[PDB]
Amino acid sequence: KQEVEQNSGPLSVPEGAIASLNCTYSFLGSQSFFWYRQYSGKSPELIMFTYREGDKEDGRFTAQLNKASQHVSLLIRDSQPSDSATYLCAVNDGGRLTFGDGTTLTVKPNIQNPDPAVYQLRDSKSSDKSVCLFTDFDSQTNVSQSKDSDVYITDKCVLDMRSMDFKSNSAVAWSNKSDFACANAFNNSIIPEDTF
Amino acid sequence: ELAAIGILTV
Amino acid sequence: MSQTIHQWPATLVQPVGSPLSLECTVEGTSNPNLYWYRQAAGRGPQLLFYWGPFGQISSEVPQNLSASRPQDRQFILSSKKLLLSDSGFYLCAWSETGLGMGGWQFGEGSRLTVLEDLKNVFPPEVAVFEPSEAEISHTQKATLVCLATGFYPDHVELSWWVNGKEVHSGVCTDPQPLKEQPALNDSRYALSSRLRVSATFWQDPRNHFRCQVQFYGLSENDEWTQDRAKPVTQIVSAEAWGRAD
Amino acid sequence: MIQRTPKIQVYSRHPAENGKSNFLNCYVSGFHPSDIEVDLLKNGERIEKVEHSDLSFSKDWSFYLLYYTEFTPTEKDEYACRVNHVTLSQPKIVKWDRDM
Amino acid sequence: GSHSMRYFFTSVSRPGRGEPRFIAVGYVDDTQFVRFDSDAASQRMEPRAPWIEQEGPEYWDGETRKVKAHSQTHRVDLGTLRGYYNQSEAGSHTVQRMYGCDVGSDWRFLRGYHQYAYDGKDYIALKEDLRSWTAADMAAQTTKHKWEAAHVAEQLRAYLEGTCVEWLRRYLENGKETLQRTDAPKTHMTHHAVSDHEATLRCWALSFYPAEITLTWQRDGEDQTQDTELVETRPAGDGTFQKWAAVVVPSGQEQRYTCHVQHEGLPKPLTLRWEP
Repeated sequence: KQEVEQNSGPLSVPEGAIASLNCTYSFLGSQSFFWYRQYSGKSPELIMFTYREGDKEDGRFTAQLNKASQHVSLLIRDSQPSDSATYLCAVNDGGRLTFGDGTTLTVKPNIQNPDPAVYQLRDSKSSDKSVCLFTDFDSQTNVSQSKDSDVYITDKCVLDMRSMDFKSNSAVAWSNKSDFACANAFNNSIIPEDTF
Repeated sequence: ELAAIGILTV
Repeated sequence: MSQTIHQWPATLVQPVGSPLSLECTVEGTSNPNLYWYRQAAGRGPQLLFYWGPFGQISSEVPQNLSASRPQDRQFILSSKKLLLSDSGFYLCAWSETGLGMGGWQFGEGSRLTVLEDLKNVFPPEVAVFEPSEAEISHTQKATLVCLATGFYPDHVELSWWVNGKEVHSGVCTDPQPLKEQPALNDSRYALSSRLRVSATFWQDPRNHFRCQVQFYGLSENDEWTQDRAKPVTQIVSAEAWGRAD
Repeated sequence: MIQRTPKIQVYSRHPAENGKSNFLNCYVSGFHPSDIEVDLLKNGERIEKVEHSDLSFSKDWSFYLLYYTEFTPTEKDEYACRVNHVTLSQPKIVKWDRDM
Repeated sequence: GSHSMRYFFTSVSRPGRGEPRFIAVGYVDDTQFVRFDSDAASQRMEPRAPWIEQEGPEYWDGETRKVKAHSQTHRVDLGTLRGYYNQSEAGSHTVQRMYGCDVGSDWRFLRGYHQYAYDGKDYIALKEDLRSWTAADMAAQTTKHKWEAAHVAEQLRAYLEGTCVEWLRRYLENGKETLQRTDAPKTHMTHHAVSDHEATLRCWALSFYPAEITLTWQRDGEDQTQDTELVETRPAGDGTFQKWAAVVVPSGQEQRYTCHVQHEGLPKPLTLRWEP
C-alpha cells in the first residue's frame, strides 16, 4: 500500500553476500515492526520483530530501526539460494499488523564447475513430446522464452543434491512438433556441448 | 498515544 | 505442549455464488487475538477481521464475508454467496492476549479460486521422462523430468516419491507454472520439476521413481454439463523403474 | 478489598451572585468502588439534566467525579448535593454554603 | 515547567448483567484530552480537547483499536484474578491501571510509571528504575514471573522513555495555545464572625491553571503551621480549578497576617493585604 513501502524487486544478490532489504512507513504511531519471509505458494513465516532503535541480530538476520526517518531494514548475512523469497515488512499500527507488498529476493548460486549441456530425455510408452534439458550452466546465463513457436521452455531452476555436495541450474524445454530439434531448442545465448 | 506494547494479561 | 496454528481447507476451487467456510484453530495459548487477512498476488496480506478474545475490534466491513468465533481457540470466515473478487489467499494469524510481542504467526493459509464457468477446469496430465544415456556418461549423474501439463486453475502440488518415500534432495520444481496458451484469458498451465540422482542409483532396477501431482478441483456435486468425467480434487501420477544402461 | 467513603464538596463555578447564570458543582472524591449516586437538589427537588466528568482516580486508586449543571442562584432558593455509596449507611446531603 | 501524560483505565465486573463497565481517560498535565466508555453509543475513542482533533482518522482508528484491546485484556484479568484469590463469580470486582510520562522544563524524560490495582489495592507496579516489579502478594508474584518471562518491563521502557515523551512533546506543541499557557489565580479574603466573634480567614484562589498550588498561613515566621482544616484543589468545569486554606486567629477586626501563595506563571509569590 502506501502506509508501508518497500521496493518490489526482484533484487539479485550473489551467494555469500549481504542482502539489504528496506522499508518505509508513514504511520507515526507505529511502536513495533516485523519481518516475514514468504516462499512462493506459502504463507508468511516470521523472521523477527523489533520495538526499539538500532540493530537487533538473530543469526544471519539483522533488523535495523530508525524512527526519526521512519525506516526499517533487514540485512541477511551470507546469503544463500534457499533465501530466495519475498520479504514482507509489517508495521503494528494498533492491535494489528499492516503490511507492505514485499520485496522479492533472488540469490544466485555459485556454480563451482560450470559444464553447460543440452540433453534429450527418453520418455515412457506414451511419447507425443520430446523433452530437452539444458543443465550445468553458469548462474550468469539467462534462458529466454520460447520463440514464436509452440514449444515450451521453463525458467531456470536451482537444485542442491546435498549428497554429491553439488549445485546445479536447469531449464526444460519441450514441444510436440515433429520438427522440434533438440540442438535448435533454447536458441538464445550460450557455448555448451550437444551430445552426438 | 496509548501503549501498543507491554500490555499483557496478569 | 507449545503454541500452534492450523488452517483448513488448504485449497478450494469453487463457483461464483457458492458458500464459503474456512476454519482456523490455535493450540498452546488461551484468549488470543485472532486475525483474518486476504492476500492478492504481488501484494501483502490485507486485514479482513481482528477479533479480540471477547469479540470483534476491527471496523472494516468486507462484502460477502463474515467472521465468527464459536470457541476461544476456533475462528471461522464465511460467505453465503461468493463473488469472483473473493479469489485470494486467506490467512489466519494470532497474537497473545493484550498488546505485546508474543505470537504474530500465520497459519498455512487457504487458497481460494472462484470461477465463473466450471468447464474451464482440467486436471493435469502427468508424464515422467527418464535420463539420457549421454548425461549418464558425461557425468555420473541422472536427471528425471516430470511434466504436469494442461491443468486449470493453476495451483497444483508436485512431489517425487522414490521407493514409497517422499524425497527432496536433488529436487527442483518450477516456482510458478507457465501458460500453454499465453494470449488466452483462460489458458491452461504447465509445470516441470527435476529429480537428479546418481547414475549408480538410477541404473539399479530395484529403485522405483514416481511423480505425483495433487490437483484441486470441483466437488462431486458441482454443476456440470460437459461430456467428460467431472474434474474433482485428485492425485495424477506417473512412474518409472531404473534401467541398467 | 478496600472500600473508601467519599468526600463531598459543593460549590459554584464562578463567584455566586443573585440573578446571573453559572454552574453548580458537586465534587465527590476518595471513594471506592466507583458506583455512586450523586444528585443535585433544587429546594429538595432533584435537578434533572445533570452532567458529570469521565471517571478517573488518583495515586491511591480512589475515584473522583465532578457532577454539575447550569443554574441561576437566588435569595429564596437553597441548593444541595445528595450522595449515596456502599460505605454510607444512609444517603448524605451536603448543603451549598454561599461562601465555601 | 514540567509536564506529563497519563492514561487511566478502570474495569468493573458486573456479574449477572454481562460485560464489565470500562472507562479510559487520557490526560496531558491536568487537562483531559481523550476518553472511552464501553457503554457509550460511539464505541470510539473520543476527543475531549480541541488540539487533539487535529489528528487524522488513522490516529483515531488506532487509538480506538488499542483502547478496546486494553478493555478486553482487563476482562481476561478479572477472570484470572478471581481464580488467584479463590473468589466466587457472584461478587463485583475492579481492576485499575495507570501509566504515563513526566518530563522537565527541557521536555526531556524524567520518570515513567506503570501500575496496576485490584479491588482498590496495589497489585503490581513497575519500580522507579523501570526494570523491577513490586508485587503486592503471592498472586502478584505469579504475574510478576510471567511478565518477566515475556519482558514486559523492556517493552514499557521503550514506550515510557520514547513513544510517550515523543507524543507528549507533540501534543504540547499542537496545543501550545492551551496546554503551554498559565492562568493566574484570582485571590480574595473572607472572614465572617456571624454569631460568635473569634475571626477566621482563608486564602482564596479562583480560575487558575495548572492545579498545583502551595498556599500556607504564617505571620512573620518560618515554614511551620498547625491547623485542622483546609480544602483540596477542585475542578471548576471551565477547565480551571479553585482552592483555599483556613486558620483561626484572635477576635476583633482583621489582624496583620501574611498569605504565601505559590503558583506557576504567577509573576511573584502573591500575598494579599486587605487590612480594612
